[PDB]
Amino acid sequence: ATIYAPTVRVTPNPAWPQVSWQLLVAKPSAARIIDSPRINVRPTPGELQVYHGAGWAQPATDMLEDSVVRAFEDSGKIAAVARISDYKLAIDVRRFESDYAGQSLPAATIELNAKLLHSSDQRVVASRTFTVARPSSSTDTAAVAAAFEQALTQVTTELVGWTLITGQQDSQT
Repeated sequence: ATIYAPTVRVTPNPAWPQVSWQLLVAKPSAARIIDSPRINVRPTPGELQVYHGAGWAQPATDMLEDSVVRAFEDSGKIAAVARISDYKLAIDVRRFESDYAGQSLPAATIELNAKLLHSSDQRVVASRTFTVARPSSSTDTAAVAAAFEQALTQVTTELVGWTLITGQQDSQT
């Protein structure tokens, strides 16, 4: 089995507020099929398979849990991020798959929902669905994994920025 391990470095955005509240990143939740080290593929729309002889170094929720927390760490925008505090970031992962979408070449696809909660009231600050699809350049699993690095990097960038901004607009009230 070839083992893929994407490298996700998230570039800090100059327009993200520098904050001083504290962030707990929860374990992402997901169906067992996503939360495996196996790599999902949807060769036709109603159907899931796994690439044979390919897998992920970590389960997909953990790659996602590490990207998110590492990107908060590396941002310079927030001094306090932790795993298992003022806010809690909870992610539910809906799709983590190589999606052919009736095309010749598939798209690495991540769809997920984040809630930001205010730890005190167990108060939903906001919620948002993020979908990212990045076309792969061939059908070999190596091309697919490369696309997944791109999708991971892009969704994590959208998460971090939305967490900081949403958190900060809530904190100011």
